[PDB]
Amino acid sequence: MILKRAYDVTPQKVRGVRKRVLIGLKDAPNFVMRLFTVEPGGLIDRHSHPWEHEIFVLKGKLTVLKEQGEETVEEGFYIFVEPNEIHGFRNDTDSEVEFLCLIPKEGGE
Amino acid sequence: MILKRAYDVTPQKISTDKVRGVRKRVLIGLKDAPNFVMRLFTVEPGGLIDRHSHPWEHEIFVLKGKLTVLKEQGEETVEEGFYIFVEPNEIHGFRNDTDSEVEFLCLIPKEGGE
Ligand SMILES: [Os+3]
Ligand SMILES: [Os+3]
Repeated sequence: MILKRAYDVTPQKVRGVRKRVLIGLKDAPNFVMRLFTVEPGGLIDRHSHPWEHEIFVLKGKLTVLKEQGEETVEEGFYIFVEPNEIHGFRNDTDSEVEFLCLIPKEGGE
Repeated sequence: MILKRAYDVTPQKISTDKVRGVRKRVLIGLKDAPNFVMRLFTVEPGGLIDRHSHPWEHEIFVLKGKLTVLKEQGEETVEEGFYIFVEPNEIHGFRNDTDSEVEFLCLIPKEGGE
């Protein structure tokens, strides 16, 4: 069993974005747990990949970029992104945003 | 795409010979997810998920409070902002020794169900 404070993990199309792989394929067989910290004004550009995302918003107000248009979510929201669905993320606030993001092994890390 | 408040998922009361004082939400389940499932557990004060094992892993992130983790031997407490990886077939359990509700995200591969 691994028990650890997330922030202590060294971080690894994006601006103003810290990506931590908390549980990677180093340890886990099937899927990966990442922690993303988006500074004010940070951006993950719209993209699409042939694997899903499962996300939980931990802190702040997150702009979710969609195929057309956008939606704002906040702490305590989850997000499912189907494989190949267009998605991006932006921090349109004065405050840090943080979310958990999990992908299956085919997405690598 | 699904974008929803986790608390809006109706929690199920979990009550077994090994679980007391626990509620569970399936946030992202097999209806949508091809590979793994996102659950949110709420442990009431004094609640217990006793030691057990299953042939799939857990990936956990603690959302709120102080979680007592029951290990193969002994116990360790973690808090909000900790993650936990439990290997397949590793003994593990959880207890809430505090006077407020504890919450954690818990993800399992689809072979574990929901
Ligand atoms: Os993506
Ligand atoms: Os378990």
